[PDB]
Amino acid sequence: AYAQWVIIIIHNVGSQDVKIKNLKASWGKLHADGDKDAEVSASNYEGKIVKPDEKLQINASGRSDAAEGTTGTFDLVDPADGDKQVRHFYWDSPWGSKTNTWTVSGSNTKWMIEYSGQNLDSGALGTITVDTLKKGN
Ligand code: NA
Repeated sequence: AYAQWVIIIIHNVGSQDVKIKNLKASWGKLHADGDKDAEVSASNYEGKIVKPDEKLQINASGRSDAAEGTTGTFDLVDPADGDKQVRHFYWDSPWGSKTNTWTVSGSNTKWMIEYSGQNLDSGALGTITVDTLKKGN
């Protein structure tokens, strides 16, 4: 029963560009770094490239005065391979004592993806770092 939020940090730790697509919060809203009430457009991120050694930070929060959590999805795609999907991502940080969800799905064996930081218990889902590396087949 507290304010729900997530921060997703995509860190490209490989040598090949990765691209974000289809970023959509189904509950709550995307917001600016360090201000959970300052809504931003998904077009700030849609189609953006994360270059080698760069980070891209996405922040989402619920409507904390309406007992609302935040839920959303995005894809990473490979801009050198026709925007082939790398992985699909899903977050859910429901309001209350409810368990959170952070799911990475899909397959693309040219890429390795590692994540950590998620809080799956009660409370906000929190800060999740996603490391991306194109390893080839
Ligand atoms: Na929660």
